[PDB]
Amino acid sequence: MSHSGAAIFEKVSGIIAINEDVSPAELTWRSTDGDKVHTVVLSTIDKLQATPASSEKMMLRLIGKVKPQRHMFSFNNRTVMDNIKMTLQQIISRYKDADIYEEKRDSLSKEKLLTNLKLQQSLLKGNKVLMKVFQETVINAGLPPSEFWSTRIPLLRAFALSTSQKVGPYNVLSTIKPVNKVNVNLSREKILNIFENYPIVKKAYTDNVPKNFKEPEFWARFFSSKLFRK
Amino acid sequence: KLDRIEFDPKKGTFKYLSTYDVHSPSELLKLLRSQVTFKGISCKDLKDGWPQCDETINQLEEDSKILVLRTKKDKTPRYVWYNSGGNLKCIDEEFVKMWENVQLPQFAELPRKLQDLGLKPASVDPATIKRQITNTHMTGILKDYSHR
Amino acid sequence: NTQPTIRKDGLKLVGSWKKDDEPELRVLSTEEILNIFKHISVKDFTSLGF
Amino acid sequence: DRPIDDIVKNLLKFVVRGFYGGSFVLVLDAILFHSVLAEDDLKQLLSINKTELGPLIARLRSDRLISIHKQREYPPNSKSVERVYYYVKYPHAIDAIKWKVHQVVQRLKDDLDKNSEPNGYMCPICLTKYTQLEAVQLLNFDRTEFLCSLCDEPLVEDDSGKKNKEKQDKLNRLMDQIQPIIDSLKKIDDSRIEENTFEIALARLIPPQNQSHAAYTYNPKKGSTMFRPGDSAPATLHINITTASDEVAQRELQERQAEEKRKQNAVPEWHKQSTIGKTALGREERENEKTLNDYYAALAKKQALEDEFEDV
Ligand SMILES: [Zn+2]
Repeated sequence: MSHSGAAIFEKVSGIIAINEDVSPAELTWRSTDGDKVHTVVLSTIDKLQATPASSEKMMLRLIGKVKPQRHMFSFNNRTVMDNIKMTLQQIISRYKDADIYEEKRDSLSKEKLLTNLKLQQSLLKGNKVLMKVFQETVINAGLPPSEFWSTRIPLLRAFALSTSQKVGPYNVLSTIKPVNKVNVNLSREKILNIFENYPIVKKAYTDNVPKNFKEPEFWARFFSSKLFRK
Repeated sequence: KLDRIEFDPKKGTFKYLSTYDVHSPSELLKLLRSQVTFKGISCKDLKDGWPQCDETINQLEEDSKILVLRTKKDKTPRYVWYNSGGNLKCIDEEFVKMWENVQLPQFAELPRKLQDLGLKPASVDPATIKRQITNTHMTGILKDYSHR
Repeated sequence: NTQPTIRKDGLKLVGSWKKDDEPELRVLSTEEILNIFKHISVKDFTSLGF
Repeated sequence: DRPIDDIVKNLLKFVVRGFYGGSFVLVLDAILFHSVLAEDDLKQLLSINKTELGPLIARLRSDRLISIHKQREYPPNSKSVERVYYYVKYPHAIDAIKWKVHQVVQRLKDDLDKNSEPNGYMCPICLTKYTQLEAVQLLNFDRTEFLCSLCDEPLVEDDSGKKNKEKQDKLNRLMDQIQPIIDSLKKIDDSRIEENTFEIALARLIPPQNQSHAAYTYNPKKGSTMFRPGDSAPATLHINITTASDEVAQRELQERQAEEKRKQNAVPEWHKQSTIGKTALGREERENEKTLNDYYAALAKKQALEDEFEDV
């Protein structure tokens, strides 16, 4: 498999295993007799160091971010080492992106419209000229709020319809193009559209976003997953 | 403080701590299956703390549940291992002797002989393995863009 | 396969292979010689006079 | 492990447990449980002696159930040594068992056919076997008894007359007992098995000891034209979620790029105008919102180690 194999640590031979189920992922090295055990959390790894394929040695070092922590593993077969290098690269790359992201960061009738105080407050806050009239005519003069909005029904309706309309359905996943390093540009509008067209994505989104990992990691896994292809 | 003695706070007694706390055949069978290396638990330490181990080991030997290495001086079980295969004895001696009599052909000729018999040869003859300047004022500025 | 330079040492045949520092050397087992000679085709060793 | 690999492993285990003694199972099972296993490590695992490991390895090598690999290992802090590693080559082991299984059955079949033939005759003195056809040319003139040539003594009928049923019984037991092997081979034939090599087998290694003196690594010599008998075998994804502020921010970046792109194509200044007359070339609302917010609060209430390395 690509998640386990033989390795030698500190001149001691043992089995190296890559644990990805537990978040954050950690690498556990277990000695043949089990006398000595070493475990390292992949979140602390800054860079991945691997010996060149042109050298007889087949070592592989995992350097930790800070006297930076250093873990050196010696393998026996290049294919086994290669089978583990690529898998380890995926975990670090996704977590590095997550770390980068973390560091970087009806109601259209006269009755209801005259009764929807939230909408009346919402439109008034944005509008400044209406504040001038409202402040003088309602606060100081004392005109009833209901009477003031009686003659401005079209104004209330126009503002409500702006935020009360939604675009039609469409093939959302087909628009996404991965465009080695490949970059994609998602948007909040795209996120909502994906959920509506594909309830399964929402099902896996609601149950894992706060629990396990941040949204950028979730969508990084989703696109790389076979589910996105399917 | 010693690792060979186990303390009992319930009564305040000191009891010997055997290397493998096994006293029943069922416990022994699972212990061997749990081994991560191929090393067999020595009967010397298994016998210690166990009033009868050869009787239990011999019982498992008959049932082919475990693998037992026997002494050469006098019959006594040495390091034992879990039996991951089938029955230890499943062939008659009359055929084992015939097995010894069979002499395999030459290595380079075995696939041909098997192919002549019509059986599929899961190998090939190794003989078939085909082992397969002007303007020198810019001494080092020029980078070799030979291909694209 | 690159053929070796064969020299007679005592009653054994020793073949040396030239690398692509010092050349590789090993003893040609009699079994190896017998195996190879049996592979020669009928036309091949007739050209050698046999 | 592929399902076919398990079948092959089961086939090898059955063969050794049945057609070999007890100690043989220990040696081969260790090689199957692990990958290529050094002799020194193999000795420690089984706690067997050299005079005991020899016969087991030797017999398991003649039948080709276990392969051998020799290489030069160079420990850094001690005198080197030529190491010996033992592994299993499934295509060769499967062929060896297949031929032997066929050979054993063939011998019984020939014996069954041979026994069906007429018994023959034997001479008690010189212990020479004579067939029925051969005996007819040596009988005495009296035509009463068969006389030997060397001894001139009456012949005695040979045995095996009553074995006609015994040989058939033996053959029946063989096929029934070897039945698991035949079924395993059928499944083995269906799939195709890749030949194993010291390097390939090393991929599945499970180290035997914490500190093994044997270095389980393969270091072929560079540019080695030597060929030995039978030693040769056949991205990152980054995503970015864009918010409303980012969208407008991104728009200005393209606008700046567009202006630069236009400039990259725009003609120079001197080409824009005809330069003849010029000299020739030569060397507060916040308070209003707050009171409104408070006022509505009332209205709502009212209304309610230094080595070479690279970067991967
Ligand atoms: Zn006679």
